[PDB]
Amino acid sequence: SGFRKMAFPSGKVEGCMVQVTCGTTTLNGLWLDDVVYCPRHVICTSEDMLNPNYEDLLIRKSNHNFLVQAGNVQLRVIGHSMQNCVLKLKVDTANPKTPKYKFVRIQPGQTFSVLACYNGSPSGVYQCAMRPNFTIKGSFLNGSAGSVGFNIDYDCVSFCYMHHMELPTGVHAGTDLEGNFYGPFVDRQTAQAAGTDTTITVNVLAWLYAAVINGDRWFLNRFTTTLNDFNLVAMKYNYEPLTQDHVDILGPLSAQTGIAVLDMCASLKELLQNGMNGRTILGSALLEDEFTPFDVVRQCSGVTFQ
Amino acid sequence: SGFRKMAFPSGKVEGCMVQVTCGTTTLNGLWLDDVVYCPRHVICTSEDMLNPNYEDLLIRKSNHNFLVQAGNVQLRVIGHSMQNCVLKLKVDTANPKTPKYKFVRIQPGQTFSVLACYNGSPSGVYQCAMRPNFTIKGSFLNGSAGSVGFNIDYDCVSFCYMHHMELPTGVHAGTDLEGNFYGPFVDRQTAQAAGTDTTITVNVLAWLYAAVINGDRWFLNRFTTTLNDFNLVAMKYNYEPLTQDHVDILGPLSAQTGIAVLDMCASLKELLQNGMNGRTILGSALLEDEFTPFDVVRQCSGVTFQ
Amino acid sequence: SAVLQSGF
Amino acid sequence: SAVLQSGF
Repeated sequence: SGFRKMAFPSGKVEGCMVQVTCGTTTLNGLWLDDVVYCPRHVICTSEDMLNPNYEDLLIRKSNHNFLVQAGNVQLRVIGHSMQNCVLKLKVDTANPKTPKYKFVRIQPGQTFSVLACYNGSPSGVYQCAMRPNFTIKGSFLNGSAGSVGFNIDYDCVSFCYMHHMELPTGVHAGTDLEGNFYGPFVDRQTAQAAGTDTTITVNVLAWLYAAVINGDRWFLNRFTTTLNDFNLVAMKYNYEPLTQDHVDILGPLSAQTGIAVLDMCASLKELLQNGMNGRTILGSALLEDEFTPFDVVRQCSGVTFQ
Repeated sequence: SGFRKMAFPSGKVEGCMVQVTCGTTTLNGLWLDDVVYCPRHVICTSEDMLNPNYEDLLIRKSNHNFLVQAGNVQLRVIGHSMQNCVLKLKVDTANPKTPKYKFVRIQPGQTFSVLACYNGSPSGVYQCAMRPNFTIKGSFLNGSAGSVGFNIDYDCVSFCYMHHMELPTGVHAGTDLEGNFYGPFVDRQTAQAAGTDTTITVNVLAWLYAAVINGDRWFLNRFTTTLNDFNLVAMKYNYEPLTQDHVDILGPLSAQTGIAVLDMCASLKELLQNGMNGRTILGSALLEDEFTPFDVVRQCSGVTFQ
Repeated sequence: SAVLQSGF
Repeated sequence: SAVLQSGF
């Protein structure tokens, strides 16, 4: 019993983190085989960051302008190129601790773990979700650019995020490992605004199923509802509308608990119209939307990784 | 900016976890140098667990009755002995991944990370606090006994907790790494009462300071109070009483934010009596008490580890 | 009762 | 504005 915001074990990722310095600007890099990946704004000074010309800035750089450190061992850069918003530094040493890995571009609503790093060293690990407006609610300071987000799938580490920047509302933006930003953001210090942060309804439902599994059942009622009537209510509270695909996805959790998906929707519909009456659910006083249905199964059935 | 329930990177601990099997009973062990530590109830069958006499159970146990697996590697047990509530398995191979480590006994209010494992394989990492009644509010299933809690300081992993059992109220209890229980619990399947859980007041105050650092200031009022007047209100809401030593620990956070501790106590007293009126603090609708003053400084200043 | 969380 | 979170 119990339910915590759980992160993946970070050991396979800690061994890939390096420090990348260009001039006076430092950030983190991801060392896979003989290539180091890092955000391209490492080549900016303070003066370049309002309107950087990355093509022109990169043509003035040579391999020796990049200082790459793995602990105390220095890695010499033997090649460099730009792929979208990511630099790829060819180094002379292949990382012996390179795990089996994949580069994946995730969708909003999916969760992953972030290994926050500074100066190539790990600071901490935590779990987050890609918000529907393509930001994440992270914990990042100056120096943390290049920290990565990941999922572990059996033996293969799936890299899905590399941190770049913070938006004026305290939320964060980054790219996939091919350099393409999540959302309409660009890597320059201009005024950029995030869209509406809607609540991920399918995740709230899965979290409510986690609550039942853990003995928290006070919110269950004998009512039922239709998808149409629930969605009319949910659009009023800035929840994402539910589709038949979401119903199918909650199938196994509904079957394990004996609560039909539309009965659980009726329960959620009542919690929106009446609030939580000062009560808590799984130790929370807010409806939690950063657990996917797979996250719940994985925690409540003890799924382990190699 | 941002504030997350952040765990320590787990890489150094993952390489110490092994599977321990005795008969049909399997759990996790901690392999450091040539010794494996595991909860002693691995020697029980399902029938022995209500009234186990561990001295009697050891009579028909030999070295070759313990099967110890470090993934694909098999470890031969060449000795065993019971030390308080843990077994120490002497194996023929010293762990080459042994980190620099210490055994520490933590006190109520301090926090640590837990690496939850099943069959000696990592499942996830999360951060928790030792409750004032010596339980932890974790996430554990059958088969997770032997998972360990730890802190990292500089280059040294500090082991403080080994998981044993779950209490009927859904909370968890374990030992330090010398085998001595946290709290008045014993390792048998009997009804056991824990003390009343109280809210860790100094931690709530540190988390309020973290809120101000990240720009949440709506709860700062014009009032101040005294230690006695605050503690009068605090004791009614099941808060630990604040002492002068707690005020001293919060000094640097108070100096950094420019908010005197007793002024922050006045803001907390109002949140207790009046609630949060639909607002949130650091994304939470409840007052969080699982961040120590040192945890806040660490996350908000980017402390890294080897 | 308390439950010892070994596996079988 | 957005802030690129490299360090100095």
